[PDB]
Amino acid sequence: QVQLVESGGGLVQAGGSLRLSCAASERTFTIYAMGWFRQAPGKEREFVAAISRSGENTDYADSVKGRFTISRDNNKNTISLQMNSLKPEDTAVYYCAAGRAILVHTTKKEYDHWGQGTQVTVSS
Repeated sequence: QVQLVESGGGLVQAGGSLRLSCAASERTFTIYAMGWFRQAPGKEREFVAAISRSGENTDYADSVKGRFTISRDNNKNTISLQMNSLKPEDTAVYYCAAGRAILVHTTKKEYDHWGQGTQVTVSS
């Protein structure tokens, strides 16, 4: 079983950037496809971005395409979310997620493991 730890959230002004990171358990790191989701006030959780086991393939929600970039470090057992041109509607708890994938280049939308979250608040 895998554990997941998000970091890097905080309070930022609209137009700013933030970089989130997610640490995942070392011994199983590369068995899991990984992703980011977020849950804004009053809303269901929303898929944000996904990355394959290999780190070579990615997928994004239309709401963040071009502003957010997901990356993976298979040296250090992390994934990252670079968030640029932030807007108030990006305010949410951001969750890292993991799920087994048979192939190394597959991205997932459904995940069975997720972190406690990191809070992101974008003010104007």
